[PDB]
Amino acid sequence: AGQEILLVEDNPVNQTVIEAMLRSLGYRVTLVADGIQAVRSAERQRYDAILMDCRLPVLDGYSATREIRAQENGRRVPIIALTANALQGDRENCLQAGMNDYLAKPFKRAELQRILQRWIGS
Ligand SMILES: [Mg+2]
Repeated sequence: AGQEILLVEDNPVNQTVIEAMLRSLGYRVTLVADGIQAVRSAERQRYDAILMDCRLPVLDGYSATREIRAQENGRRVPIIALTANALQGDRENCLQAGMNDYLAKPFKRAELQRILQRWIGS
């Protein structure tokens, strides 16, 4: 039916907007809203890619990404950070966690399309 994307996003409107962009591109989307849920979803299913928002409740993007990279198949899954502060706080935290790439919010549907193809076809 389509490639499987884990979208890790805590903000309700970004959840709506980014899930809609992904479903418009033909992806199957699993949405989770915090780092704890990201680590469990990744432990239990192979995803084609994970979109990891940097700032999350419970467990942040840095910690979730570290924990996924320590799992047997999270070791290799493409993880693309979503950053709204690619300019300071996130460069000095989330973006050092083991990301393949990052999107800067606010981003375009075409940018999302471009970055997923880059990694799912890498
Ligand atoms: Mg956030």
